Amino acid sequence: TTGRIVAVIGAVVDVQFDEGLPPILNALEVQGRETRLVLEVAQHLGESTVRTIAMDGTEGLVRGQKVLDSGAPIRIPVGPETLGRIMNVIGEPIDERGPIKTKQFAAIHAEAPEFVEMSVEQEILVTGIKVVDLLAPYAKGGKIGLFGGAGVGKTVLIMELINNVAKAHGGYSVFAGVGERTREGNDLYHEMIESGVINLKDATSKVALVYGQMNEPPGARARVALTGLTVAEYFRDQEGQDVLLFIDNIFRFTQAGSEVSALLGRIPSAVGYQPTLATDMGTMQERITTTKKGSITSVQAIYVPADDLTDPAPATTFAHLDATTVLSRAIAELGIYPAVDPLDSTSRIMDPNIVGSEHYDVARGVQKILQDYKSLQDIIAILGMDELSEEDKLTVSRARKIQRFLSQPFQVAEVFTGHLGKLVPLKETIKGFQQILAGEYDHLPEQAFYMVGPIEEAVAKADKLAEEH
Amino acid sequence: TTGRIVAVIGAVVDVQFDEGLPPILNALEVQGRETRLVLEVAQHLGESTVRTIAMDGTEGLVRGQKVLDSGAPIRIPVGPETLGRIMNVIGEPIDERGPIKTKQFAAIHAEAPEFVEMSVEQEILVTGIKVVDLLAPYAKGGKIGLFGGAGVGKTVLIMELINNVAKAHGGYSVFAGVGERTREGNDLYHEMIESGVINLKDATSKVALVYGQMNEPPGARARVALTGLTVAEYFRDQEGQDVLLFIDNIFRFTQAGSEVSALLGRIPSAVGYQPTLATDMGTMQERITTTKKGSITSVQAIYVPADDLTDPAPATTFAHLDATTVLSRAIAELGIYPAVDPLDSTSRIMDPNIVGSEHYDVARGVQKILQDYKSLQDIIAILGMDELSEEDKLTVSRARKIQRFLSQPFQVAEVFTGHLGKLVPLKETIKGFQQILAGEYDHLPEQAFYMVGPIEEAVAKADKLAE
Amino acid sequence: STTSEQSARMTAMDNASKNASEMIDKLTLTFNRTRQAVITKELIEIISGAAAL
Amino acid sequence: VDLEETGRVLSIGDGIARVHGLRNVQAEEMVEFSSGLKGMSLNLEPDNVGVVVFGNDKLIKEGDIVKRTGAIVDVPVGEELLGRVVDALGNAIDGKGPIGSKARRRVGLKAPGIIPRISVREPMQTGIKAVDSLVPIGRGQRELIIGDRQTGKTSIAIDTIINQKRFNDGTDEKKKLYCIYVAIGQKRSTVAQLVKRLTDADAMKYTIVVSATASDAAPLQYLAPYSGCSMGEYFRDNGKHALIIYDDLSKQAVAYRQMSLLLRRPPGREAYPGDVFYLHSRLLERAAKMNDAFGGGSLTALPVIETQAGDVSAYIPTNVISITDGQIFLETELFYKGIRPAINVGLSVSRVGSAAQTRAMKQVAGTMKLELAQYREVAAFAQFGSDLDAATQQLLSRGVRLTELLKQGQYSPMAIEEQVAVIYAGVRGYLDKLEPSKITKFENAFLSHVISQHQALLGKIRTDGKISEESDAKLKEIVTNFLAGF
Amino acid sequence: YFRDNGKHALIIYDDLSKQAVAYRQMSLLLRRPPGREAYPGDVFYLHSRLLERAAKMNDAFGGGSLTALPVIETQAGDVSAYIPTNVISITDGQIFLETELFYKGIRPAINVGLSVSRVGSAAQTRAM
Ligand SMILES: Nc1ncnc2c1ncn2[C@@H]1O[C@H](COP(=O)(O)OP(=O)(O)OP(=O)(O)O)[C@@H](O)[C@H]1O
Ligand SMILES: Nc1ncnc2c1ncn2[C@@H]1O[C@H](COP(=O)(O)OP(=O)(O)O)[C@@H](O)[C@H]1O
Ligand SMILES: Nc1ncnc2c1ncn2[C@@H]1O[C@H](COP(=O)(O)OP(=O)(O)O)[C@@H](O)[C@H]1O
Ligand SMILES: [Mg+2]
Ligand SMILES: [Mg+2]
Repeated sequence: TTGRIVAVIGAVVDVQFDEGLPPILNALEVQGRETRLVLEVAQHLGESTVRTIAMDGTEGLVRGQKVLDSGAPIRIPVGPETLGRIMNVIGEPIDERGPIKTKQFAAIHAEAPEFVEMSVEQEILVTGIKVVDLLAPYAKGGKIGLFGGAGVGKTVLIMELINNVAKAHGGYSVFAGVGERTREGNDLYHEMIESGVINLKDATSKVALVYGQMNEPPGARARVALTGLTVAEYFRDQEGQDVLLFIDNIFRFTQAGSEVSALLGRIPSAVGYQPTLATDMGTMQERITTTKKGSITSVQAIYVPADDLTDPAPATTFAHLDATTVLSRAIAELGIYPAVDPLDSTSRIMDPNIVGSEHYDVARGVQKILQDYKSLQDIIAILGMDELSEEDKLTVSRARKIQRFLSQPFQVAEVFTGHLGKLVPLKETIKGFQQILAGEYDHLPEQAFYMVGPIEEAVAKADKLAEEH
Repeated sequence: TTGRIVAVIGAVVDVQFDEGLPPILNALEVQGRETRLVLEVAQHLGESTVRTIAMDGTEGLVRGQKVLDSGAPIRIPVGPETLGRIMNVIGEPIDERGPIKTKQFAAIHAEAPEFVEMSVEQEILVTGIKVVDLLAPYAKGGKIGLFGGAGVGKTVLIMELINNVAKAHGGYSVFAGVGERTREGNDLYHEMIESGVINLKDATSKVALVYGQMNEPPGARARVALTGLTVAEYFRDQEGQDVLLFIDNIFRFTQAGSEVSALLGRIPSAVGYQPTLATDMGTMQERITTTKKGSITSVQAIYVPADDLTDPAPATTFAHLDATTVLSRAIAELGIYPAVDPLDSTSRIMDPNIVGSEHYDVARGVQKILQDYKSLQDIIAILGMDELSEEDKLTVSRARKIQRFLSQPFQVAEVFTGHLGKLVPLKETIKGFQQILAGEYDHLPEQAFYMVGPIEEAVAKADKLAE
Repeated sequence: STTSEQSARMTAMDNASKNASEMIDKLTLTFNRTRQAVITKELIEIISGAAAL
Repeated sequence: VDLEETGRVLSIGDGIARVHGLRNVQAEEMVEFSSGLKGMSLNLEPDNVGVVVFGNDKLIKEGDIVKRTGAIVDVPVGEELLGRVVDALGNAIDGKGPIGSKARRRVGLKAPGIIPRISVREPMQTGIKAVDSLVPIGRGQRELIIGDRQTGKTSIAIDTIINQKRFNDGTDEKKKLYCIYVAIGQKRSTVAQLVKRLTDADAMKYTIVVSATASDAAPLQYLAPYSGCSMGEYFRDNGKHALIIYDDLSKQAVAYRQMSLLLRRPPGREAYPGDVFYLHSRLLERAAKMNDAFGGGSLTALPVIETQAGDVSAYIPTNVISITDGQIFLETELFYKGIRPAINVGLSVSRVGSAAQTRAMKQVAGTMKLELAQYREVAAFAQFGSDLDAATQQLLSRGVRLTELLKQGQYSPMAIEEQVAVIYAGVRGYLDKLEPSKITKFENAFLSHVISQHQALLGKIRTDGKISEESDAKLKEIVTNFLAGF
Repeated sequence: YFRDNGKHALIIYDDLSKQAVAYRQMSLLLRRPPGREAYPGDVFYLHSRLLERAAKMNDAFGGGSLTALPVIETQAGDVSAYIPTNVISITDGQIFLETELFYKGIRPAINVGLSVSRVGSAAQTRAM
C-alpha cells in the first residue's frame, strides 16, 4: 500500500490511504527523508485515515508526502550479533560501526506468556549489598524495582548491580535506557568498554545496549522499552539461556504515552495521565517474565515524581514487581548510601521457608528495632534524650548503629566517597546484624559502622579511630 | 404517545417522539421488559428527542424499542393502605405481599407550599423522650439531623420516635431509606415487625417504608426521597395530621443527585458535586414544612464526608437543619440509653420566646451543670477527689443524678432492658429537672434515677430500693 | 523544690497540650480547605481537557 | 447487505471499536468480530455502536464485519469449575482441558430482594484469631479488607481459603464452604504462585480461581468480578455456601474508568465515571443469605481495596466503605513492629458484630474486646510505663499480652476451639505473670500440648459450641497445670 | 427608586453567599469555564455592580440615600475564602460575628477586634 500524509500536529501524523489499510501497530516509512522516519500506526479514524505516532522528529514534513506501509510492526535485528552494539528504537545502530548483520528479525509487539507457561521457583540472588540482601532479598528470574525520587541513587545503584552481577553472570545481558540523560548512556558505554564487558574487536560481548534517551520525541521514548524487551525475549527463548535486563527509567515509558495521549484524542485521566496507563503498562510488564523456556532477571529503575509514592505511575508499577527497594531522600540526607528505606523495601521470598529461619528472624528484628526507634524519636522531640529510660537509650543506640551499618561503599562510587567498593556475602551480613542486635558491640561508637563492609571491618575502624584519637 | 429509544448510554436513554414530546420530569414506560422500567425525562435535546434517566437497569434495550408516555410524573399509591408496606421508587411493592390497594395516586414531583400556606408560629413536637425534649427540643415542621453511626441505638431511637408520635399524636410515619443496604433494609423491616410498629395481620401499622436500594441506578436513589415525601405529604394534607419522615441516609441523596448530574453531562461543582446541589436540596427540604393543614417533621440521618463539616454536602444540608441529635458511643458504654449526647445536641428553638422562660431556664441550668461536671472530671482524674470543695462535690452529685435521669426506658427496647416503657410528657420532664437542680433530691441514691420515667417514679424506686 | 518542680511540669505540659490542640484546630481547617481545593482543581483540569477535545 | 444482524467497523483504536449497523443489537450484548474476537456493545448511539473489544485491537481493522451473537454475556457455572483456573469468561487457562460445565448464568443478573434474605447468623471461620474474635465475619456478609501496599491483605484472604479445608474434609454438610478467588489486574506469576500455594495446602479442590491479569484487555478486568460472582451465586442458589474474594476492587474501577474515558463519557471525580458506585454496589449487593424457602445457601464477599497512604477518603475507598458491612484495616506501622496480621483493631469494625460468633468465641472475645479497648486508650504511657498507678500499669500489662496472642503466621489458620482456648488462657489471667517476649512461645507450646492430650475437651467445645461450666473448669485446670510447668 | 426620589432606603441582602451559589449554578449549566472554587471569574462583577448602587446622592441630586447591609456566611469562619474577600473589598466596613463569642452567651457576637467601619466617626451622633 501507499498513503499520503494529511495532517501533522506535534508528534502525531494522520495519514490517508487509498489501497488497503495498514492494521494497528504497523510501521510506515515516510518517503523523502534524509534519515529514516518511521511512523507507528495507533488508530483508525475512518475514511481510510490512520493516526500515527512518529518515532523521530516530524520537522520538515509536508502535507501530501508519500508513506509506504512496511507491512509488519517495527522489526528489529536480534541474535548474538547485537551484543556489544547500540540500537535505536527502530533497531538501526547508533554506535557508528556498520550495520547489525543478523539473520533474525523480531517484531517489538508480541503477546505475553500464557498462564500455563510461568515458573514458580524462587531462589535468593546474592547481590553483595547488605540492605538489599538482608531486608528485601532479590530473586533469580524475578522482577525488581528501584523506586526513587530525583537524585537519590537509582542510577548509581543500578550501575553497582550491573558491575556486580553482569560481570559474574554466565548468560547474556541487556540494558535498555528509556528516556534518561545521554551523558549517562555514554558513561555506561565507556565504562563497559573499559571494563571488558563490551569488546569492540572480537565477538565476546555480553551486553546489548539499547537507547531512547530523553532527546527522542515521545513516540520513541514510549517504544524503546519494547525494543530492549524484544532483544531480551529472544535471548530468553531462542538461546534458551538465562538473561538480565536492566531498564532505566521505566517511568519515561509512561510519561511519553501521557505526552502523546491528548493529541491522540483521549480525555485525560486522574493526574493528567492517559486513561490507558494501567493496560499500556501491563502489556509491557507482562512480557518481562521468567517462563518454563527461559529466565529473565529484570531490574528496573523507576522515577517517583516528587517522591510521591502515591502517584498513579509508581502506584501502578508496584503490583508488577517481585521485589521493591524504595530508595528514600530522607535517608540519603543522613548520608547513608545506598539510601534504601528499610521499612519500605519488601520482597516475595522474605519467608522463613525460602531464605531460612535465622535470616528471617534477623531481618524482622532489624525492621522492628528501626520502627521502635522511629516511634521513640517523637518522644525525644520533647523530653530530650537524657530523660529516656535505660531500656530505650539502648534501643536508640542500637538502631543508630544498625542504620549506619546498612550503608556500604560501592565500587562505582569511588569517585564520590573515595573509599573502596566492597561486597559483603550473605553470611557476613546476617552474622553482623545478629551481633549488632544481640549487643555484642555496645562498646564501639556508632560512627565505627559508617560505610564499612563486614562487621570485622567496623571493629578495625573503631580501633583505628581510638588509636588516632 | 409512543416514541422510540434512539440511544442508550449507560443509565441515560435518549428517546425520540414524533407527535409531541412529554414535558420534563414525566415518566415513560419502556414496552418489552419483563420488569417495569420507567424513564424520567430530563432534557429536551431538540429534533423531538428527549434525554432521560432510567429507574432500573438498561440492559437489553434495543435501539427502536417502543416507549409509552405515561402522561404525568412518577405516580405512586398514597392511601392509608401503604402503612406497613414496603414500596420502591416507582411505587411497586417490594415485600412480595400483594399489590398496594389505594384509591389515591400522587405524583412525586410537587412544589413547596406557597408563602401564604406557611404557618408562622413555631411549635414544639413532643417526642416523649426526656433528653430530646429538654436539651434539643424538636420543632413541628422542622428538619433534624441525627449523627452517630452504628451500635449506638439509631434504629431503636427511630422506632421509639415512631411509636411515641403515633401514640401521643395520632400521626403516622414514613421511612424513606435512600441508598439502603438490602441487608440493613431487611433487618429494619424485621425489627419493626418484631417491635410492633409494623404489623402484618391487624392493619394497624404506623410506618410506611420506602426503600431505594443501593444497587439501583443513580436515577432511582435520587428520587426515593421524593416518594417518601409524597406519601407523607398525603398524610399531611389529605388527612390533616402531623407526620414523621425518616431519611436514612441524607448524604446518599446528594451523592445520587451528583451521579445523575454527571451522567447527564453537567460540569461538576466545587468538589465534584452537581452544580444544582443547593436547589436539589432545596426542592426536597422545602416540602418538609408545617403548613396550615399539618406538618412533616423530618429526621435525617447525616453522614459527614472525611469528618469535614464544611464539605459542600453537609454544608448545604446544615442550612436546613432545625435541630441536631448526636448519638455518641461514649454514652452507650456508660449504660445510659438513648445515647443522645446532651451537650453536642443543639436546637434552633432553644429560645425563651419559642419554648418559654421556664423550659429555657431549666435546659440552660442542666447544660451549665453538665459542662461544669465535664470540666471537673479532669480535675477529679488528676488532683484527686478529696480536694474538691463541698459545692464541687454537690455539683458532681447533681450532675451524676441528672445524667442518670436523662436515660429512659423505651417501649420498643423492652426485650433488652425488660423494663416497661415510659412516655414522659414535657411538663413532667421540666418538673423533674427543676426539682433535681433545685436540690430537692440531694437525699436519694444515684441508681434511683437510672432508667425511670417521671421523677415521682424515681422517688418510688428510691423507696423500694431501701425496703 | 521537688514538689514545686512537679507542679510546674504538670502546668507546663498542660499548657503545651492546649497550645498544640489550638494549633491543630487551625491546621485541620486549612487541611480540609486544601483538600477540597485539590479535588476541585484536578476535576476542572479533567473537564477542561475533555471539552477541548 | 444486512445492517440489523450485522454491521461493519467504522473505527477502532485503544480497544473501542465504533461499529456501523447492528441496528438490533441490545445494550451490553456480546458481538463477535470477523477476527475471532468478541466484544461487548456498551454505547448505543443513533449513528453507531461503541464495542469494547475483549482482547487486542491489532486484529480489528476498519471495515471489518461484526455479527451479534444475540445473547448477553454469560459464564459457565457448576461444581465442574472447582479446582480449575478460568479467565473472565469461563475459558480455562490452566491447560487441564475443557471445563465441561452444563449450566450457564448471566453475569449481570440482579441481587436478591428484601424478603429472600435472612439476617446473617452463621460464623464464617477465617482461622485468624484477630479477625475471628475482634472483627468477626458471618455468612452472607460483605467485609471489606482495606489496606496499603504489602500489608497482608491477600494473605488474610488466602488464610481464610486455606482454613475451610477442615470443614470441607469433614462430613457435616452445612459447614462446607466453597471459595472463589477473583484476581483482578495481577501479574500472572503472582496468580501462578498463589495457585501453587493453594495446592500445597490442598485447598484447590474447592476453589475457583478467576484470572483477569494485567495483560488482559480492560473489559476482562471489568468483567471478572461479575463472572466470579455468578459462579458464586450458583452455589448460593443451591443450598451451598460460597465465599468470593475480589482482589482488588480498585483495579476493576480503574479498568472501568479506562473503558468510559475511551467511550467519552463525562469524567466526574478523579476521572471516574458516574457509575463507579453503581458498578460496585450492584456487585457487592449479591452477597446474601437466603432463607430456607430459597434453599438456605449463602454467599460471603471479601472485597480487597488498596488505599494510597492510608487515605480512606479517596473516591473508590469511600464508595466501597459505604456499601459493605464492616472493614478490616491493615496498617503497615503495625506490620513492621511485630503485629502480623497487622489488623488495626481500632479502625476495624463489623456492623454484623457478634451476631456471627460461636457461643464460645462470644463468651471469650466479648471480654477480650473490652480489655483491648481499655488498653488502646492508655497505650501512650506504654513508654513511660512506670510513674503511673497500678491501675493503668495492669491495664497496659494485660493489653500487651493480649496483643501478643493475636500474632499469627503465614498460612496456618487455627481451629475455632483452639483460638478460644488460647484467648481463654490469655484473658482469664493465666498469663499476666509472664514476660511478653515469651508469650508467643507459650502459645505455640500450649496449643500443641492441648492438641495432643486433651482432644476430647476440644471436641466437646467444638460440638457444644459453648464453654459449659464443666468444660470451663477443665480448661482452667489444664491451663494452670501447663503454666505451672513452663 | 427611593434613593433617586430624595428619600432614604436600607436594603439587606440575606445572604449574598447564596446568590453567588445560584450564579455558579447558572454559569456551570451554561458551560462557562469554572475558576477558583468552581466560581466563574464573573462572580466579582456580580457583587460589585450590585453593591456599587448603595450610594449617597448629593443635594443637587435629591439628597436621598441607599444603605446596604449584605450578609455573607463563612464556612468554619474562614474570612479569607473567595467570596468573603470578594465582598470585603467591595464594602465600606464589616461586622464580624464570632461563633465562639456567640457560644459564650455574648450576644450579639460582634468581634470588635476585627469589625470596622471606614466612615466610622463621621456620621455619628456627637453625644455617642
Ligand atoms: N500473618 C502474617 N505473618 C507474617 N507475615 C505476613 C503475614 N501476612 C503477610 N505477611 C507478609 O507480608 C508480605 C506481603 O503480603 P501480601 O502479599 O499478603 O500483601 P498484599 O497487600 O497482598 O501485597 P500487594 O498489595 O502487593 O498485593 C508477604 O511477603 C508476607 O510474608
Ligand atoms: N552509593 C553512593 N555513594 C555516594 N554517593 C552517592 C551514592 N549513590 C548516589 N550518590 C549521590 O547521589 C547522586 C544521585 O545520582 P544518581 O543516583 O546517579 O541519579 P538518580 O537521580 O537517577 O538517582 C549521585 O550523583 C551521587 O552524588
Ligand atoms: N434504650 C435502649 N435500651 C437497651 N438497649 C439499647 C437501647 N438503645 C440501644 N440499645 C442497644 O444498642 C444496640 C444498637 O443497635 P441498633 O441501634 O438497633 O442498630 P444501629 O446500631 O444500626 O442503630 C442494640 O442492639 C441495643 O441492644
Ligand atoms: Mg538516573
Ligand atoms: Mg495482594
